[PDB]
Amino acid sequence: APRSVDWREKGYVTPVKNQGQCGSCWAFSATGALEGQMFRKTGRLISLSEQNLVDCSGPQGNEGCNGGLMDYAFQYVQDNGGLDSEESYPYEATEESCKYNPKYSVANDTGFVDIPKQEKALMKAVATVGPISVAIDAGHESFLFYKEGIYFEPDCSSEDMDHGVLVVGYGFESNKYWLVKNSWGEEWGMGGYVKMAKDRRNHCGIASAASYPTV
Ligand SMILES: CSCC(NC(=O)Cc1ccc(-c2ccccc2)cc1)C(=O)NC(CCCNC(=N)N)C(=O)N[C@@H](Cc1ccccc1)C(=O)NCCc1ccccc1
Repeated sequence: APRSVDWREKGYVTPVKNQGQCGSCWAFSATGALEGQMFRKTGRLISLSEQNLVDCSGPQGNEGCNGGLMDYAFQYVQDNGGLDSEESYPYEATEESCKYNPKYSVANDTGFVDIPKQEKALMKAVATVGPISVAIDAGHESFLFYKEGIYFEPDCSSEDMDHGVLVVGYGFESNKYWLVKNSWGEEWGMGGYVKMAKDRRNHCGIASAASYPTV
């Protein structure tokens, strides 16, 4: 159980992406976690398609630009046997017709693992699996305008998370934080990342809906 962890240092994370004005955060959180597992498997990091998730994962329960869950995304990837790369199926920040094409699938999983709802549990998955999809309460103006530092919202709900994101590690400043990759672009926060209060009673419920695909 290491002191600090940062999967960006090992080539597991793709650059920061932008969901644009579309409620497809679940999809970016999903591709993020998937991108990291495939890497741990094949050794190759390849950006995955969120538009692929937004357009065809309705059967599993997702609502495209109107909402979804990372697990419905892993499930879709499981029932569909594959997922098209980002290049092949570019992102358009809007719901289009399903255009999946097996010829371009570059990833796949065989389920997912819902992590026990405890921060200590999240810490081990992060330390021993890689980037983890999680959901936090980001419905506060302070989060939207987070610039840098360790984010702490004494108004954050640990039960009503509304934003899916990617935990890429954790550490502490010379005070413990979770390293989180957001999908609002690199202009947001610290190059698109945020350091969130760690071991502070599941702040914003970050450890309450953690999960990752099994490839
Ligand atoms: C504060 S940002 C929240 C959010 N995002 C958005 O609503 C949209 C949004 C998109 C881009 C920017 C943006 C800002 C600056 C620069 C560039 C872009 C801002 C907001 C969202 O709620 N997304 C949804 C759909 C809307 C739900 N209800 C509501 N707003 N009142 C979403 O699906 N969130 C997931 C998160 C989550 C994932 C996994 C576990 C727990 C929670 C969710 O709530 N999922 C559960 C609900 C659902 C399930 C199936 C179909 C539809 C909805």
